[PDB]
Amino acid sequence: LQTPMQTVDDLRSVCDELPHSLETFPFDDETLVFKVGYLSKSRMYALTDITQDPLRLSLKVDPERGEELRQAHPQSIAPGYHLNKKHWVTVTLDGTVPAELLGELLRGSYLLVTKKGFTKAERKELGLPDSLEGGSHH
Repeated sequence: LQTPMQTVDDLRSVCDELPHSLETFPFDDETLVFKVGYLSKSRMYALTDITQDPLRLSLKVDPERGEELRQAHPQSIAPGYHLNKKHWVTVTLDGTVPAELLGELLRGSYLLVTKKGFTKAERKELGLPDSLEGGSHH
């Protein structure tokens, strides 16, 4: 099922299922970074500072959709914190944005990165998928 998308454990649970995903802490702080790709070439798709409660989740979004999201949830979705605000938003994980939407945005950020950061040949070699399974049924 849908986790509540409110803890690091919730985020791990989603990212652990995504092919070639890797956790690191490349800063000096407690910023957990999820990257996708080869061990010699991996690209960030989600970040959160694990010492903050509630967590803040940064992720990549199509610019148009980021604009919509920020208008639909202005108190909970901000331009990406210390990130390229053309492509990143930061979502407060306090229960104010539906878990199912959050899950999909997290999977979406991963997909976008595989599309933008890797070529068709790369995605074939490594085996990065065109779409993701384990969408929930309605």
